[PDB]
Amino acid sequence: QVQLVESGGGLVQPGGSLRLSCAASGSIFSINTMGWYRQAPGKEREMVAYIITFGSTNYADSVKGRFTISGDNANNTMWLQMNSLKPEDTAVYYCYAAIRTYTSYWGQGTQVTVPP
Amino acid sequence: ARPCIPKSFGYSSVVCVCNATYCDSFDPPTFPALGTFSRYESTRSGRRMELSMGPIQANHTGTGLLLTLQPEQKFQKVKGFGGAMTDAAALNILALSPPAQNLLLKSYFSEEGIGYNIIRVPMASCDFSIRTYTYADTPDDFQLHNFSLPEEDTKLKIPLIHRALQLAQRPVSLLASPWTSPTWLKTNGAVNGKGSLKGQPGDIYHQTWARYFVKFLDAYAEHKLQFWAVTAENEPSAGLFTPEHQRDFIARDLGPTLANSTHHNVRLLMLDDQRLLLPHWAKVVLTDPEAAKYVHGIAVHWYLDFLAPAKATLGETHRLFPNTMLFASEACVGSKFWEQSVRLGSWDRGMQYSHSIITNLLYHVVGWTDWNLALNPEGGPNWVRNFVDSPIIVDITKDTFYKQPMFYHLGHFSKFIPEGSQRVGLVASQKNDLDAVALMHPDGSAVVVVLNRSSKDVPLTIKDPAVGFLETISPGYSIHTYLWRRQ
Amino acid sequence: KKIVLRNGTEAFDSWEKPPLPVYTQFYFFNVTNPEEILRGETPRVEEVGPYTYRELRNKANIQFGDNGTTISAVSNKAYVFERDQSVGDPKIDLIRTLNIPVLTVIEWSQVHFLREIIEAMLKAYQQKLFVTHTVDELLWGYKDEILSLIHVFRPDISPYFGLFYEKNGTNDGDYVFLTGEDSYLNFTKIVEWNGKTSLDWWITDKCNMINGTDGDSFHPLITKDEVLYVFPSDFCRSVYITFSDYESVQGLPAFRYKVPAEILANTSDNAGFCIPEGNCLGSGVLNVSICKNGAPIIMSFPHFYQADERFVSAIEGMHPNQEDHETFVDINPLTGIILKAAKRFQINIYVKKLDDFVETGDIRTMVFPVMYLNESVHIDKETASRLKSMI
Amino acid sequence: QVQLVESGGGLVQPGGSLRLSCAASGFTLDYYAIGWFRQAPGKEREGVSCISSSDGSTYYADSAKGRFTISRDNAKNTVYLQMNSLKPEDTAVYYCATDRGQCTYYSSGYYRDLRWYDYWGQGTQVTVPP
Ligand SMILES: *[C@@H]1O[C@H](CO)[C@@H](O[C@@H]2O[C@H](CO)[C@@H](O[C@@H]3O[C@H](CO[C@H]4O[C@H](CO)[C@@H](O)[C@H](O)[C@@H]4O)[C@@H](O)[C@H](O[C@H]4O[C@H](CO)[C@@H](O)[C@H](O)[C@@H]4O)[C@@H]3O)[C@H](O)[C@H]2NC(C)=O)[C@H](O)[C@H]1NC(C)=O
Ligand SMILES: *[C@@H]1O[C@H](CO)[C@@H](O[C@@H]2O[C@H](CO)[C@@H](O[C@@H]3O[C@H](CO)[C@@H](O)[C@H](O)[C@@H]3O)[C@H](O)[C@H]2NC(C)=O)[C@H](O)[C@H]1NC(C)=O
Ligand SMILES: *[C@@H]1O[C@H](CO)[C@@H](O[C@@H]2O[C@H](CO)[C@@H](O)[C@H](O)[C@H]2NC(C)=O)[C@H](O)[C@H]1NC(C)=O
Ligand SMILES: *[C@@H]1O[C@H](CO)[C@@H](O[C@@H]2O[C@H](CO)[C@@H](O)[C@H](O)[C@H]2NC(C)=O)[C@H](O)[C@H]1NC(C)=O
Ligand SMILES: *[C@@H]1O[C@H](CO)[C@@H](O[C@@H]2O[C@H](CO)[C@@H](O)[C@H](O)[C@H]2NC(C)=O)[C@H](O)[C@H]1NC(C)=O
Ligand SMILES: *[C@@H]1O[C@H](CO)[C@@H](O[C@@H]2O[C@H](CO)[C@@H](O)[C@H](O)[C@H]2NC(C)=O)[C@H](O)[C@H]1NC(C)=O
Ligand SMILES: *[C@@H]1O[C@H](CO)[C@@H](O)[C@H](O)[C@H]1NC(C)=O
Ligand SMILES: *[C@@H]1O[C@H](CO)[C@@H](O)[C@H](O)[C@H]1NC(C)=O
Ligand SMILES: *[C@@H]1O[C@H](CO)[C@@H](O)[C@H](O)[C@H]1NC(C)=O
Ligand SMILES: *[C@@H]1O[C@H](CO)[C@@H](O)[C@H](O)[C@H]1NC(C)=O
Ligand SMILES: *[C@@H]1O[C@H](CO)[C@@H](O)[C@H](O)[C@H]1NC(C)=O
Ligand SMILES: *[C@@H]1O[C@H](CO)[C@@H](O)[C@H](O)[C@H]1NC(C)=O
Ligand SMILES: *[C@@H]1O[C@H](CO)[C@@H](O)[C@H](O)[C@H]1NC(C)=O
Repeated sequence: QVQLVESGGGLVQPGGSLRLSCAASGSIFSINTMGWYRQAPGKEREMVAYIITFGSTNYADSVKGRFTISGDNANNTMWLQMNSLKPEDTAVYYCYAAIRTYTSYWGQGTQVTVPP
Repeated sequence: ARPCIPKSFGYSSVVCVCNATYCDSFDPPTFPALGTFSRYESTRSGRRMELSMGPIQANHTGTGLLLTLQPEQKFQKVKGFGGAMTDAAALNILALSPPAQNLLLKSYFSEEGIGYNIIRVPMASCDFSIRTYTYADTPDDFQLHNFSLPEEDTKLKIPLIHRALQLAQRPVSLLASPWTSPTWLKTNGAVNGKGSLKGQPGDIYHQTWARYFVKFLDAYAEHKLQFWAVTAENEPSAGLFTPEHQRDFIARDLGPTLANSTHHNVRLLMLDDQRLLLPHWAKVVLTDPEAAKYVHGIAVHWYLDFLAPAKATLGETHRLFPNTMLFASEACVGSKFWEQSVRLGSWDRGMQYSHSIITNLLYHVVGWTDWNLALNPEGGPNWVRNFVDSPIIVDITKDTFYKQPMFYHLGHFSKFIPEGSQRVGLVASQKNDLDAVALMHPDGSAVVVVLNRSSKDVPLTIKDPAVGFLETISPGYSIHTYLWRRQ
Repeated sequence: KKIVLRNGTEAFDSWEKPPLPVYTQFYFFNVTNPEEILRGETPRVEEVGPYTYRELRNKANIQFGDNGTTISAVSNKAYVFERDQSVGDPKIDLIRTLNIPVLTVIEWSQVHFLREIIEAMLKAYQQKLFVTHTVDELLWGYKDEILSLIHVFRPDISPYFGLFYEKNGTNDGDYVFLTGEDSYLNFTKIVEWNGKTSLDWWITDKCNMINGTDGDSFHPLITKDEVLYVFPSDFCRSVYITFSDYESVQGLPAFRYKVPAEILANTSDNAGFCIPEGNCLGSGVLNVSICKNGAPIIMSFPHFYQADERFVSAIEGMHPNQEDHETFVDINPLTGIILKAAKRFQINIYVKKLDDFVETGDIRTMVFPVMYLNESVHIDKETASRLKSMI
Repeated sequence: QVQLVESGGGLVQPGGSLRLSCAASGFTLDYYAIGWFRQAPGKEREGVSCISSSDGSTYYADSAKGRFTISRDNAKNTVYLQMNSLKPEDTAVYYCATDRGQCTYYSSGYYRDLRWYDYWGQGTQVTVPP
């Protein structure tokens, strides 16, 4: 079929400077790209990192050298390891995946605060 | 799809190795649903045609380079891209096992590889050949009673041309061009090779020389093959010759003869030479009413150098004489020969092919063509000891063939652009370093190509009135292609 | 009387499938100084150890006829390797020698065969005389480049070359044998080959005639003094052997037969072997180009044994001997069963100075050697003890 | 689905100029190359004319170099032919087709290829006494 994926998009929202686990829920057929986005007050959403199912992972210039991204295709689960108190900046985090022709599935996100 | 196998010979980039029972493959282009866009990337570190997707935002408040797209200008239309075939390529392809022969043909024409459109067929005895011959050689026979074809023409070229059309899904066109004349026709043997038929038009010499073309076409069209166009002469000036003789030849005997023949749908180009003399060369021929009823276009050469200005000659001709198409006959390699003949896996030679195809398309020129297809490791078999470089190299003892970085630089332009798509128009906001061109498909979808030649990353954003904004970033030493679909 | 080729008999049981094994060995030579040979210099060579193989054979396509006075069949042989015996692994050893296909394609142009194509190709692609390859590729097969280019125009030319090509699991040809019911003397005698009574390569009528038996079986009764004719397939002629001395081995007596010294000599009746006229090359060498289809090949005994001194005095590195270079066959007088045997041969090539072609350089005329081989059979205790009861 | 309406076929008094009309809908005519075709029973398939939308062209069959005249109208999205002289034998069905290239029957690699043509329509036939 042209599209064979339900909405799904359940986003686990761990708190603090810990590992965030984004997982896919439902029935899917094929997957091409999934990543994370960050949005801050009086600003627009931004790309931090992403992984192609069979390829390489890119990074952002300001963020590179501070974090890391891990993924597992057996359970379709991505763990974004956040270093303990290393990120001074705080904002709203979203999980994005262009599962499936292919269509975007924006999902509800979480928030956190890392102030002085 | 199947991935590629790299190998390094000691240069900046790497090459891919293909042997019997293995090769690399692609997939047909894909258009995602509304709201998303797709991107194909290539670079120097080792990525080859990597595919990714993303969303289109709604409003953007950031400041930086913004490329505004205006779909209300129409400009020109595109014809196609192709290559040329000689004796050396036909000899170097056929000396391989049959599966290796099939893989090479499937790499160039079928949808699993890039798409090609045009082929060029020299009349007889090009430079890349073992010997020298002509179709007629019996002295003192004004009527061409004896006209024959050699063992090479009927066993090394026709079979391959026949096999090429079976693995294609797009129309294929053909071309022709002459080189020289038989010895007895030449009134004076001034020098070796090119000479001069002394006399004036209208004598028996020129009438006899003007019956070569009809005979060649009617002899070649017995194997279910038909052509599309023809050219007067290659390299008209013997370096050591008047824009005044051509006008009278074309006017008196060549033109009238072709129309009377059963072939009347074959066009006629005008010049096959450099561009430095372009503005003057036309003003002698086109102003003549007698010789202006036959020409149907102009062909020009490119020598892989940009020192000569392009606005004084190429950009000025279109003002005086509109409705006359332009065509790039051959991207003639300079062949300075001072450097090494062949270097395997060099990135620098890749940039010059792309910068020319992006410069040419900006000045109303449509079409492009190469020289060769395959060559041996040292350099092609040549009669005067001159050597050049080609996209794919073939080694016989180990039964293996190799690709090069220029392959993908040509495939970026060739694969995604069909025949019959216009140029709409793009406007920048600040002076930049990048190069870009915008075209719209016949259906209404869009395509954008971006090229960079520095060592610094740049951020960029493209705004479309219909759908919204899209943002990205471009690293150094890389080339990108963006596709998206309009409602 | 008991010795007959009738079915359901002991003789048919053996002839049908042999009960003993055979082995083969190969030795090669290595060039020491290639550059000096192009100018004035004498060549220098070295030798490399053995490479043992084991073979198996069976007769097939059997059929009876002529009221039990005739039979016909064919034989297929397979070869296998043996690591512990050999000196080294064949796949990772290198040997440097001459270039044979270039010389072959040069000879055809002289006899007016495809004169233009051969001459044109040799200029566009340049070639060299001394090459390096491996033992496996040289012995069994590999792919050339000039033959690949000539294959395009003439589709009857194979693009592969090898000393022993397509010789694994392959038969030679048909044969016809006489049962011997009519008379005892005519036992296992070759009579008809490929519907031909005699060969046609030689000029004299008496020279081209098949003689003797194959060489694996002999007539039941042997005598002190006699001449035994044989027909070998590697050569293109027929030979004979004479009686040398008695011998005793494993408690059994036997007679030893040795090759003569007048087989190859510059004497009368040796002219038919010189082509295309009486003029011959020398004594101790044979021209077999015809049997090899255009390739210049010369055959002789190992280390130029039993020949003139001029051959020995050209190439250095060559020292002959008698004990290691000879041929002997042991025969049992009562029944005619072979107990011990050894064959030896050599392959040589001829070089000269050509004018039009530049690759030759300035090299004096001589004869070059390439390789030599060995064949052998020995008896075991079980067969001897079982035979002693009936012998 | 695109409607290829053929009209104007019929018999007229001798001494007149016949005119055919092909009408199309459901698509933009400026990006389609339409070409008339002609066939007769028990005969090899033949062509009469072809016009390219991208750039003006007037490809013609050898039988009549100029007798015929092609025209188009973007306002009504309709193409027309113009008949000058009646050949004794002009009895055959005339079809209005489409193309994915610019006049492939007259400017391609193989002699008289007819694979690309699709979205064919009904045919109209007129008879002239020979
Ligand atoms: C076909 O195959 C057979 C075996 O199946 C080979 O026969 C052997 O050949 C090798 C040479 O390749 C012989 O090796 C030599 O043996 C000599 C033995 O001599 C002594 O023994 C006898 C009694 O057996 C005494 O009468 C005598 O006094 C000696 O005591 C050695 O002396 C030789 O040494 C010399 O040569 C070698 C190289 O060959 C050098 O490295 C030495 O430095 C020295 O110069 C040598 O070892 C062997 O003996 C033969 N028979 C056996 C028992 O295997 C055939 O040669 C082979 N034919 C071919 C090559 O086509
Ligand atoms: C017959 O003579 C030839 C020529 O001498 C011998 O071949 C040579 O063998 C040596 C090794 O024994 C080669 O040198 C090696 O090169 C590799 C590659 O760099 C290196 O890794 C090794 O350490 C060694 O130096 C030599 O190159 C080779 N000759 C040629 C043509 O290059 C041959 O082995 C002799 N026959 C036998 C059976 O030994
Ligand atoms: C042609 O290229 C293919 C590339 O895959 C070769 O296939 C590999 O061969 C090696 C050696 O046998 C194996 O170790 C690999 O596993 C094979 N392929 C893979 C999956 O990597 C093939 O052998 C090459 N051709 C020849 C004749 O060697
Ligand atoms: C000659 O051919 C025979 C038959 O193919 C080869 O013997 C067999 O080789 C294969 C492959 O190694 C083995 O699987 C078989 O077991 C062998 N035969 C038997 C009956 O065991 C032989 O190796 C070939 N010889 C050479 C060197 O080419
Ligand atoms: C095959 O055998 C015949 C018969 O023995 C050989 O013919 C004899 O040749 C010798 C030597 O010239 C003569 O002395 C004899 O007189 C010949 N035989 C007869 C009966 O006259 C013949 O040469 C042998 N062929 C080969 C190639 O060995
Ligand atoms: C070795 O045998 C070959 C057999 O072909 C001889 O080749 C002949 O050579 C002469 C010399 O030009 C030619 O005229 C003949 O036509 C060749 N034979 C054939 C059948 O073509 C060769 O000469 C012999 N060599 C020696 C030294 O005797
Ligand atoms: C523009 O962006 C704002 C957030 O900055 C958002 O609330 C709004 O919906 C967007 N679109 C329009 C039409 O204003
Ligand atoms: C054409 O070629 C043939 C080849 O045999 C020759 O006989 C003939 O004379 C040639 N034509 C003329 C006009 O000489
Ligand atoms: C055209 O060709 C025909 C062929 O018979 C000839 O009669 C006629 O004169 C030619 N017309 C020209 C050359 O103007
Ligand atoms: C020997 O005789 C038996 C008798 O039936 C027969 O089957 C067999 O084929 C014979 N031997 C051969 C080799 O044919
Ligand atoms: C062998 O048998 C055949 C068939 O009966 C016969 O023609 C032939 O003469 C016999 N041969 C003898 C008896 O020697
Ligand atoms: C044996 O063969 C010889 C030679 O052909 C012949 O003369 C003789 O009569 C044969 N003996 C037989 C078949 O009894
Ligand atoms: C053979 O001997 C004769 C007579 O002595 C001589 O003329 C001839 O040259 C010799 N042949 C060889 C090969 O030496």
